[PDB]
Parts: sequence; C-alpha cells; structure tokens
Amino acid sequence: LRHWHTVVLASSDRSLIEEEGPFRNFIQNITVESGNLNGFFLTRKNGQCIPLYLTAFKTEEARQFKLNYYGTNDVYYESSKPNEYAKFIFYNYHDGKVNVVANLFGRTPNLSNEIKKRFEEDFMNRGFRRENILDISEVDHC
Amino acid sequence: LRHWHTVVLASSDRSLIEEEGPFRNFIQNITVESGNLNGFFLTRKNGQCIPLYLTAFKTEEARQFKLNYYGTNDVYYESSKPNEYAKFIFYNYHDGKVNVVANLFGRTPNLSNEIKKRFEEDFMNRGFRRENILDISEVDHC
Ligand SMILES: [Cl-]
Ligand SMILES: [Cl-]
Ligand SMILES: [Cl-]
Ligand SMILES: [Cl-]
Ligand SMILES: [Cl-]
Ligand SMILES: [Zn+2]
Ligand SMILES: [Zn+2]
Repeated sequence: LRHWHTVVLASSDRSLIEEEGPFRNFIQNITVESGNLNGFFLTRKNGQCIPLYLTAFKTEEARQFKLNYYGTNDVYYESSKPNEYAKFIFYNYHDGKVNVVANLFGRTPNLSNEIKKRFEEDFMNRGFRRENILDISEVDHC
Repeated sequence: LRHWHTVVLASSDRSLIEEEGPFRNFIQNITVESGNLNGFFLTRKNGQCIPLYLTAFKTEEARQFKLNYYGTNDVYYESSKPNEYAKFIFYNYHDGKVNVVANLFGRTPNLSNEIKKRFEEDFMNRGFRRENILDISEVDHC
C-alpha cells in the first residue's frame, strides 16, 4: 500500500470534490507506519499547488481507519488487486452532516476501463448522479 | 451471529430512529446463510408489532454486507465480544442523501454499562448530539 495517483473521485456532495474543494486532493505517496497510513497529497489552494499530509490511524479492525480532517472521518480501504489499485471510502462527518467521498487510486495516472466502470457503477447503484463522479485521469491537476 | 435484542439506536438523522422512523426496528433473530445475514425484526405500525425480514448480502469482506432497504446500505459488523454483543453500522443512501445508523444488539434487552458507554461516546465523538442516541433498554417496545 508507496507510489499512487488519484484517478477517480466521487462524492454525495459534488462541491466537496470540485476545484479547491476540501476533498479534491491528489495522492502522491502512502507510507504505512505502524499500521497507520501516512498520506502525502497535493491540493490547489488560492491559486497554487500545496502539499497536504494526513494520517489515517488504524482501528480495532483491519482496513478501517480514523482520520481527522474537515471534521472527522471513518475510512475504509478496499481492493481486489492491492498492487494495481486501491479504493478508499471516506464517510465525512462535518458539523453533524454526513457525506461519502470515494477515492480510486492507481499505480499510474489512469486505470483500466473495467476497474473505473465498476467503481462508477457501484457509486451510481447507491443512488448518486453520474455528475458527482469525477474522472481526473482525463484532466490536468496538481 | 441466533438470539438478539436491540438495546441502543443512534443516527445522524434522529427522525430515522424515532417513532415511525424507517430505522426504528427491533432485531429478534439473525440467521447466517451462505455468508449472508438473514435478520428478523419487528416494526411498530398502527399499534401493532409487525415482522420485517431483511437479508444483508455478503461481500469480498467478512464483516461487510450490502442491504437494500430505504434506499441502499453498506453495512458493517463489529464486536470485541461476539457472544456478548453485536454492533452494526448502516451507511444509508436515500435519495442522494447519506446518513449513519448505528445499532447495538445484546443477548438480552439490556447491555453492560461499559459496552453501552463505549458505543455512545464513539458515536458522539463524530459530532452528534446525545439527543441522537436512543437507549431503548428501558423503553417498552416490540
Ligand atoms: Cl507512474
Ligand atoms: Cl509519476
Ligand atoms: Cl433474553
Ligand atoms: Cl427473549
Ligand atoms: Cl415499539
Ligand atoms: Zn506515477
Ligand atoms: Zn431474549
């Protein structure tokens, strides 16, 4: 779980992942430190690209983490092929309101259409609009 | 996962678990079938306690399930004391809106103070009012 790229972002609240949104972050590296996930991202804030470091701390159960950011978050990791892609589902609690932000990471800037399609269908199968899924592999970003 | 009782309900949207709420259901039994969880609950409607049968389907993750109810739900099972209690977290997706409904089940109508307190503070630590936690152990319910 080293070198990564954010390929697709999906959220119950589109603004969370729109330009300069709190969850429009682009992963660069993920370091596992004592079961915790040390993430290094880049993000655009007021006209520039800036570094963002966040640690998702382990919990009583594997693949589930806790992260303090834009409130609190329950983080779940998933992947059939851990060396090809990584999926992180964030349930963000911001002042009493809950939102889900799904992240699809790839070893390179893009991922197979198969992986991306299933990721996107799963999101849509949960009642979310296609407009809320942002494939950033086809977009220039930080 | 036999005999169970709903002891505490907690939700990001209080109305979901108050009277007439879609998630104010009382577990009676949980039967495992092919990795799936077949739950039998009671629901209060028009003065009567009515049966509610729902199957939470397995996934590529042992304690994770999928459930079609009041929209769709990603369900997670947790418990450090499997024969004493069961915790089920429902991330509900209804009309593009996300809500979290946590259920604490006991072998009997009530549960250890230690278990209930940990459950309750974990929920509160995510920015929710104590108002959103309903301990029904002493409430006359189905
Ligand atoms: Cl690369
Ligand atoms: Cl690169
Ligand atoms: Cl009993
Ligand atoms: Cl009984
Ligand atoms: Cl009742
Ligand atoms: Zn690269
Ligand atoms: Zn009993």
